[PDB]
Amino acid sequence: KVSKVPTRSVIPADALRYHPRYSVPRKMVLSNTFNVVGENNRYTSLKLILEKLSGHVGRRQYKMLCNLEKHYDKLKDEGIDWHELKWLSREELIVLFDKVLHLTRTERAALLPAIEAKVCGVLRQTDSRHSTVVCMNRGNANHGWRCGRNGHTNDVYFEGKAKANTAAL
Amino acid sequence: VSGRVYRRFYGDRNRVSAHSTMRWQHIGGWKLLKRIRRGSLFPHNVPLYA
Amino acid sequence: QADRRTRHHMMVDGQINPREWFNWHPKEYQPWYFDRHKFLYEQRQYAQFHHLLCHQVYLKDMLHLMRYPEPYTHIIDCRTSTQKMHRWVPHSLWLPRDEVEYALQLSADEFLDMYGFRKPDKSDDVILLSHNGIYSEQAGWEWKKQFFQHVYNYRGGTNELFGESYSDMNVSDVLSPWKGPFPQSGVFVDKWSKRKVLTRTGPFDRQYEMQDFALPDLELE
Amino acid sequence: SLQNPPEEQFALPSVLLRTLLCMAAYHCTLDADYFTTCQMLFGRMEQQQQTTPEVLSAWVYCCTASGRVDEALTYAKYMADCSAPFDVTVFSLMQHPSLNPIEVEDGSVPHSAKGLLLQRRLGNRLHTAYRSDAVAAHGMFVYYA
Amino acid sequence: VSLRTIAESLGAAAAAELRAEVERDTRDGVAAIPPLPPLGWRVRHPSGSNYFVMTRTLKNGVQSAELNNRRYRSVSRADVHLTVFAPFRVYDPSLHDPTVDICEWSSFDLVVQKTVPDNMVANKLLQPLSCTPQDGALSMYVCLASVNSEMRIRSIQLLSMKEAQALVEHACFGNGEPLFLELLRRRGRRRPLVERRFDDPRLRYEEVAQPQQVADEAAVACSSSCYGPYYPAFEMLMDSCGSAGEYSRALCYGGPYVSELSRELCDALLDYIKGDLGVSDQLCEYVCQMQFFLEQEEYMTWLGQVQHVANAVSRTA
Amino acid sequence: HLPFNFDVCYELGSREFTLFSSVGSTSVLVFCNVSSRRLRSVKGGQDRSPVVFSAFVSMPTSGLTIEALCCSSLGLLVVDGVSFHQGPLTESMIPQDAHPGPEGHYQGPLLNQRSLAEMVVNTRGCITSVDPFRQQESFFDGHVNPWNARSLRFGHVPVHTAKPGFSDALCHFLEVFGVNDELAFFVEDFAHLVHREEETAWTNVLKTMM
Amino acid sequence: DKIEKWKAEGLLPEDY
Amino acid sequence: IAYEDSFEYEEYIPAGGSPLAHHWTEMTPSFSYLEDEFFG
Amino acid sequence: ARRKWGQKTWSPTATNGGAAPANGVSAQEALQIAYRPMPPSQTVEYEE
Amino acid sequence: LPPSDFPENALLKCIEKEIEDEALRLDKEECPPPPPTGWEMYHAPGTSVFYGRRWWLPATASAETRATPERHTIRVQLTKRDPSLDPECDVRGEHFPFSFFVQRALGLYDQSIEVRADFVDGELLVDNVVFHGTFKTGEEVRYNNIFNGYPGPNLDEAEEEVLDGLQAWLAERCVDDQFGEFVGQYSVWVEQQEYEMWLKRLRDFVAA
Amino acid sequence: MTVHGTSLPSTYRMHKDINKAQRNDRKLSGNRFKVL
Ligand SMILES: [Zn+2]
Repeated sequence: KVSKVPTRSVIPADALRYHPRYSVPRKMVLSNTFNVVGENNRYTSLKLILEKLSGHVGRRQYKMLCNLEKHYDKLKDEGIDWHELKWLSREELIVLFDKVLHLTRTERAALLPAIEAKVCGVLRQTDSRHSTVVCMNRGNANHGWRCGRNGHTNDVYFEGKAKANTAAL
Repeated sequence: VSGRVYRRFYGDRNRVSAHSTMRWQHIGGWKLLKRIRRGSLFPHNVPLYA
Repeated sequence: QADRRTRHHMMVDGQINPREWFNWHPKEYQPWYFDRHKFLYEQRQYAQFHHLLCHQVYLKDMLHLMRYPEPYTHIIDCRTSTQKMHRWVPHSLWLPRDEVEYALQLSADEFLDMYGFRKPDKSDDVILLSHNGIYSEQAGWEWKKQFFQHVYNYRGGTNELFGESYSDMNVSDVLSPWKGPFPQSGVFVDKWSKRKVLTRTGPFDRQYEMQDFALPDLELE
Repeated sequence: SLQNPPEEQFALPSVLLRTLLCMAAYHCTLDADYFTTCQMLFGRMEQQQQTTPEVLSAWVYCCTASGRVDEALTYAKYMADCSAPFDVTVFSLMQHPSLNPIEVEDGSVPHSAKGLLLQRRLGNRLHTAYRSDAVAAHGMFVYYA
Repeated sequence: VSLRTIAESLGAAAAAELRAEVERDTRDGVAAIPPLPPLGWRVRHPSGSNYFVMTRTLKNGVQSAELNNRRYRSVSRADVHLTVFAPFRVYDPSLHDPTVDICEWSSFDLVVQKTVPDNMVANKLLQPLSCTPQDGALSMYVCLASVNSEMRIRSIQLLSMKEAQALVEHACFGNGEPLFLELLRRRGRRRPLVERRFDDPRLRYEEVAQPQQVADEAAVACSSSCYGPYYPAFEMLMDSCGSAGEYSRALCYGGPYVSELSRELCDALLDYIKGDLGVSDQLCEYVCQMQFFLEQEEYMTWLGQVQHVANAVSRTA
Repeated sequence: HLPFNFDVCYELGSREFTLFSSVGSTSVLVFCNVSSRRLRSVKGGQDRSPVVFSAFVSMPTSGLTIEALCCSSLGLLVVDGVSFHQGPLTESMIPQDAHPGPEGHYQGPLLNQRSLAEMVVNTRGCITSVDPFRQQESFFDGHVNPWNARSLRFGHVPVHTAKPGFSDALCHFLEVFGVNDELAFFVEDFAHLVHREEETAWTNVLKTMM
Repeated sequence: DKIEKWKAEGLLPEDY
Repeated sequence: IAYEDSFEYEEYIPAGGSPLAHHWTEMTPSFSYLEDEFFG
Repeated sequence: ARRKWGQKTWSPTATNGGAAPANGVSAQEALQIAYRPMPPSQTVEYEE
Repeated sequence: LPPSDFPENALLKCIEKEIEDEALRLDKEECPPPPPTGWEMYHAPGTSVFYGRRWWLPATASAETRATPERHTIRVQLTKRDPSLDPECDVRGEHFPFSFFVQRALGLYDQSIEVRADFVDGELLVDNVVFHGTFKTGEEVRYNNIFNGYPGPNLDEAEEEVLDGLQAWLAERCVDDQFGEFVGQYSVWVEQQEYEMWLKRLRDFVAA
Repeated sequence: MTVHGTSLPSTYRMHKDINKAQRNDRKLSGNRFKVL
């Protein structure tokens, strides 16, 4: 007898990913600072998205010329969040970009793909304790632009932690 | 199958709950499976790990 | 300008294939101290010539030799471009840098015929100047190639004496971004080693270290 | 073991390339049929290193030393149309058809450095009023003489 | 009042960008030397264009090429006309698909034609010569590519006036192709752009109008040939610049998919194009350099046109 | 909502609408080709092709015509490329009725790194597969065949990506000719209006056929 | 001289 | 011709699928069009 | 002939030690491996 | 072929080898594959597009006086693939795209209903229904663009009454999974006959 | 700090920062079909 190796006809491209043990990687739970959503915890998803939009991009490591990290401090001083940035309308973004942020026309062009897709600012769990993984799925208006998948339901700021509790913040 | 049962609560989405440790160790069958030997029943509604 | 992409074929490894062929391995290279603030020949890549560096004469020594000169302390200008020299350092003689390796090969009579001044003796003090002290440093290395026992360099000669803002215009040859380098076009090595040399871990503006061997860390897990 | 960025890691200094091509031209003086490989060598160097007036003047000396008259002068005219100065050390070594340049930069022959300085200053004087092609043609004439 | 200060801020920045662009490529006063083409090639780049065309004519066939002539010393046929069209289309597929380990993909087309002269006596009338423009005008269109400075063939097409006559008259049951007939109904000429001559140095000053003379030698010989009214259909078929010529060559066969051919035919085709025909990896690596250099030359004219537009507005407003 | 001086021209059956403006001797022409496959939502959140149009700014005092490759996203405007053509607005320069403009000319440098910022989001690009002959089956279509699309630079990514401070002045220079964010909010809303009227007319024609 | 070349080639036109 | 009587089963070449490009039989240089001029 | 991806044509065995006989190769068999069909326009042959 | 006169002996002898083993093989058929009834197959010898053509008469109810005859036309373009992206890019899947014109009673893109289908993995995948010419809605909607005409939405997103009415319109026209198998068979024979002509035409060019 | 010149939290931060590209770039969407 010669048993055939069980394969599939249609396989998603996520299953083509590499693991050194050819197994499922560990998903370590996030640190105890993310247990309560506070002002120290609110803008860590906004910081990593602006960090990735300014760093090197691709296999050839194309450096993004516009530095969007300089606008992180003035965004958190106004008290606006990445999840609160997706709730702003079109007229509220022209007021935010021109008056407060003073975003130039090329810095506005590098940030707009992150706002056009409505990226869910949820810290994904990873193999390490310090996670720099944000869920890049497109959000829907029924689930608060959180993409509604893997437990990101309308208030979830961090994967594995509690909701937003908007009465406090 | 080979199942594991913990004493403390660890939910499927987040760890917050309204139970104590004594509450959940009576809920999640930890006292049960600690005092139960082979041949007896174990609930399917209790979550099993690994 | 405008951030030209470079025609080198360096690339970061993907997320699908395993890491293989560990007889070449790129890693990130970070030294201990910054060297970009230093003098050009005091940097990291010129450390082996550290004993070849000429002793420094300073501004106050140059002013004292302007006021009170010595008969055998020869001040020698090593600037090459005649369009960029506008003033005369006192008691100086013109020996441009690009001729120095020929100039010290002459006899004393041929030195006098080809430069108009006498050849300095090998025990005489020689003091060299340039705009920044770079042409004078290479000229001091050429003067120390011959058996000249006392050779000194005034770093930042003309730009500190006359207060100018000039430079020796050293190119520091860097390939144009259309020039494709050697290891992409060539069958000099096998395909696995060619793919593993051309890979790098991170952006290609920083420095990297190439490992010739690696063994697996069996004691971690 | 130390890998710089590849725009500066795989760039040789122009003194090194000029010395290599001048050794090649001395060998083409000794044996002209080397020239074909030198052409292949040039066919890699211009594609890998930077095309400077130093290596172009060294390639003009390479074509001259092989007996190739027309393409050497035409490369000189191409340098003159590109406003590139002919290198004075290549102009002095072209009119010295001995003295392979490794021992000239080493300096094992102490004499005739006055001749080298005279030819370098004559090249500078000729370049002050003329283009690179006239200086190269003068060097070709003196080399073949 | 704001139109003057906006057009003057742009015209000052474009003059500042054009100033900072020249001094980057300038080394010790002399500007950046263009990369040298291989032996015998004459490159023409039109001003304000996206492409550059280089030609090469091998007299007495293949045996006068570069590789077949080098030998060891100190111990007829029809002429070949080469043409390498090279657009500025260069991209990397590792951005869109990270699984592909390709750093650079640059496409350029090679058109090789043959022409019988009157001096060959040996094999004149033993068979009708199919490469002649009087008999078919058979020409080989080799679509090439450069995958990390390695020349790979994309397609080898054999086009004559026959399949140009077939597409215009009887590509359907009784008619031609409805899109190929419509594309020939909208054919407007391009305005004359002044071309720049980045030739081989040895052939830079010998003859200037030689790629123009061999282009009009074949155009006379094909338009007054055995196939007369189908030459405008063949000009658009052999037109390498645009989307109408790419659709026209896609209506033809397109050659066999080369990785499915035998390994003996794959190496013999590469031995013919690289070794025998002269279209080499040196020529392939030069095209990747010349696509980079002439893109830099077209960026400076773009900076000169931003300044020229912004100065014409501020003096008007 | 509509800009100040812009006439719309849209005939049912073609997925194109063209806006024209004229102040003084200068003429502004905006051409758009609406995608038939799928276009992104006006809210943006949840195959989703962006709304890409072109703007032709003709100025006979300068002697050149400015073609601006623009992309409207969330009602706002980004500008991807700027090229210059000789003379005034000729009829052949506009890609109406599926005949393209001038071919084989320099397209221009990258004014913004929007296409590099979309791959951080992992938004699907215009290039679906690596094989260009795979996407050349639907030839003469900008959205499904990017290798012959004028708005997508024929698949070519240029060498120079222009300086931010320099190309900020270029985006401010075009906003005075009516290439502001107010036009892109209308083109975003009119492309969603064409995409409904084209799909409704194609359906009702298909009902009477069968 | 580059701006001199583009006016002679026609890349920088005059008033229409 | 069955699989067990094949040349590929004489070595360890599999029956169907991707060709083993690094196998020594696929690395062996073939010139069959010149075979009649050498072995005839 | 032309090959297809995933489709191979099976060929019979010569039944002489496989493709490479591990036991040995005689002089007349190795004579054909000696004068192997290389293309003679790019081949140099030499004997001493 | 003397090597002094002909330096291309590595290619001319290899292509003379490839003429014979493409003819000496017994797996190829000399006859074309037999088409279904009514279909007439045209193919120009130089191109890579072959045409199918048949006439047809629909099922017309007794309330109508006359049944108008139709004009069914098949247009198949041969698939192209790039070998320069191999072995880096994956193997492109073999599929057979074709076009199916329907004209009521004179060209291809005037008053014609055009439907594009893909034969992949033994089944038909209908993609788009493209209209050409002035049609009736419910007004008159004209589709006079032949290159960039509006092809309609993809049928994965289309409405359910549009889908089942189209497949009932397609199964009545005898366009189904067995018809797409013949297009996969005829295009293999066409590409095989073009390849032997490509090998014949290449030997005349290289040897000249 | 004496022998190795750094500390373990800074060491973990440097280890996380030296390999940022080959840890995560995309989410690798799409579907792979069987070609045989
Ligand atoms: Zn999410």
